[PDB]
Amino acid sequence: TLFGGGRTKGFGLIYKNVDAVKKFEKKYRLVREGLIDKETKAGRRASKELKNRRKKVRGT
Amino acid sequence: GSLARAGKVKNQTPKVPKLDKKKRLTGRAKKRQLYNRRFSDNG
Amino acid sequence: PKSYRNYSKTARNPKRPFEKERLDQELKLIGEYGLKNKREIWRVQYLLAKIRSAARYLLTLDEKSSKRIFQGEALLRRMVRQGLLGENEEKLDYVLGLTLPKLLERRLQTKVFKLGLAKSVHHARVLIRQRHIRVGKQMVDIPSFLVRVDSEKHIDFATTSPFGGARPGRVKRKSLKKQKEKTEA
Amino acid sequence: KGIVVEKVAIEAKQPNSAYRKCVRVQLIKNGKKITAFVPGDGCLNFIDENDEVLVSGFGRSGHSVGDLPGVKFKVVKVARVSLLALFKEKKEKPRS
RNA sequence: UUCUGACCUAUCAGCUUUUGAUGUUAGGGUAUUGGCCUAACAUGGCUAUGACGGGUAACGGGGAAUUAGAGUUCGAUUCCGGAGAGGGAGCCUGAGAAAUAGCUACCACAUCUAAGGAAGGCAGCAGGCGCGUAAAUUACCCAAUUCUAAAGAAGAGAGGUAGUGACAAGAAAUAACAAUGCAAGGUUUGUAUUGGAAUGGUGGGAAUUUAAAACCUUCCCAGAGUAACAAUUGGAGGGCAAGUCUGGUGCCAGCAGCCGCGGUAAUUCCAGCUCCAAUAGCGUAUAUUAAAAUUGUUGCAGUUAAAACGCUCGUAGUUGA
Repeated sequence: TLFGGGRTKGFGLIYKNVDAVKKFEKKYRLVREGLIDKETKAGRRASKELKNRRKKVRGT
Repeated sequence: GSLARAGKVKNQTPKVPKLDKKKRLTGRAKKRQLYNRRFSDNG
Repeated sequence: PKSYRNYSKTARNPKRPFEKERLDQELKLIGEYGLKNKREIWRVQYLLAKIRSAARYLLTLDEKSSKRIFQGEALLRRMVRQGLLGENEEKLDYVLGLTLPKLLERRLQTKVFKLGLAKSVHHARVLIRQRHIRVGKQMVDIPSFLVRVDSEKHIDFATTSPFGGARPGRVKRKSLKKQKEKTEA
Repeated sequence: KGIVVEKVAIEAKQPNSAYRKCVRVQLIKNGKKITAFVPGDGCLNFIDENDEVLVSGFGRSGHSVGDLPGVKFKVVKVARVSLLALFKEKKEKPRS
């Protein structure tokens, strides 16, 4: 809005079709839109599990 | 040594309650009051 | 790493604290222009002093000197924009001639008090803080905004203020009166 | 930071008469004993005999100050509470 | 690798050359030049225009603070460059390493072990202990900024975003106003009675913002009168702006940067009252710059205050019709 209201500044995008929206925008922006839901929620404990792995220590 | 008479005067004196008073002004308001009391009416 | 955004002191503390003539003069200035602190005077004083220093340096340089004509004209044009120098004057010795009441006269609170709206300098200062003023197209709550000449023609009320005709009165009292009237009737 | 060893009573230079209450403290850093001044009349009994003082300079670098001969340092916080705060009015915590 | 540029110290004056110091020749070695290293031969090289030592609470510079102009102090710390990864040393791979989240050993520390052996290096980010005058979360996120890859799509405590944060820096409330009554002025200006307006702060909801949330901004509800929604800090002889006001103490307690104050009227203590300076900031300490033309080139002083060598010759130095 900016001080004292009655006015709002932003930034806009208009794509050729929905396919373009699928192509050239990233997931949070899609979530913000409402196209697709938020994915996997492991966070940086994912990193901890990754570092828990050591190659050919387990069969996988 | 002659140490332990220390704290004499503060212990001796009476103790007085500090009263109420109507809120001393802050800021602009205090400055305006000062301006009037020093400079305006006097004469 | 450390942020690259800059920052600076606005003001310089005055030296020689208790000098009577200066001290009484500062109080006198506060009395006229409604400033909260000696600090407000000091920032304005510092601002004037920088201008005076720049002008002094410029006037040492010779006439027709390329840097001098360019920078001097530019600084003077900036003074015209601020409303510090009139039309007839256009020379660096009137820049040196600039003086602290003349600068205070260009505060937005002062301008409002002069133009009307409020009935007191102090009234103007609270009116500005409580968001009633507008420079046209833009709203402001800062009483140390300085007025430029092309903006002196558009001081107004804020359109979202009571005096602008927004939410029109005291909600509490008007509702209480209306409820009592409905109950009573 | 140091610890109080002994409570001492320095007598003034000639033109004044008083017994000035001072505090001998051993700095933690270097094992150095020094005599330090304590402002405030109740403050001599605001330090215990094996307490922790926060000592500072005394307005003058190493120079002797006023009446006191030989005192270069000043106590400004005791039992990690401020001396002045305890003294002034009792605005902050007594000894525990 | 050329040139040129530095802090303090003469109670450090001769240093360097067998163990390469300086050169010549020839080699070896290097990615390449070279005492870089071997052999043979010269006997040089550097030094009061301060070598060789010692000190440094010394990484260098871009720069920082203070400056009228000279200056003086500061520069671990955003960028650039160097150096190092507990202390030393030696190595592999590869274009690039004498690499430290590569390796081998020693010393100094030190974890697991069934005692046979094994594993170790936070000055990455968190967090702990200790040291201390002295310093934040075992946070969330790879969205942006960028990097690395078999390069969109994966990773990144690089990095961003919050949390903690009175380190600094900017903006800015703590009322405003009209009536009367009183006050002073030639219908005025000031100030205690009243009494309707104005509004953040604040609580709630949103709108929005956002990696996600929170903040910001914006809107709608709520929502000040002792506007208790309560401004503090340090002062009031002089220096130095404000008390020969009121009580207590009575040379004691104490204050006091300094001069001094305190022995029965304390303009200085201890209070209270009043007043004053700055103000969401204000005190104190230590260091440092100005003030200091008290380090003096600009710009000091040397008859007597500090200071002309006992006297002359004279080499370097500086200066020269």
